[PDB]
Amino acid sequence: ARTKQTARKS
Amino acid sequence: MHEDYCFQCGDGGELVMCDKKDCPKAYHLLCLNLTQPPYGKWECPWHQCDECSSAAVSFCEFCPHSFCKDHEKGALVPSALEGRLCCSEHDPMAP
Ligand SMILES: [Zn+2]
Ligand SMILES: [Zn+2]
Ligand SMILES: [Zn+2]
Ligand SMILES: [Zn+2]
Repeated sequence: ARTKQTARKS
Repeated sequence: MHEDYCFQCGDGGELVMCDKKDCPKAYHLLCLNLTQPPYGKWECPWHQCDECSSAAVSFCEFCPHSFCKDHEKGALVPSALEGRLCCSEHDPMAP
């Protein structure tokens, strides 16, 4: 499976 | 075409992406009780009934809860957001 990196909130 | 937040907890970060056709859901490894991404094509937990091993036929649109025909009664109600179905973990007025 592929992963991606996204921004965390707060 | 995958979401930017974990469908289980709602936060961003490192997300593993579902491989099932037309599914945009993505999840933290930690939220899946995993140490590394599953090897090869992966089907996310949304497609399995919460209460048995059967494939889901009705879905919460706000978390990975979902239900087969045997377990769907009373499990989901329409929400204020376009009528999208929500499970009992959400306030239908503000899902
Ligand atoms: Zn998460
Ligand atoms: Zn999926
Ligand atoms: Zn079931
Ligand atoms: Zn839900």
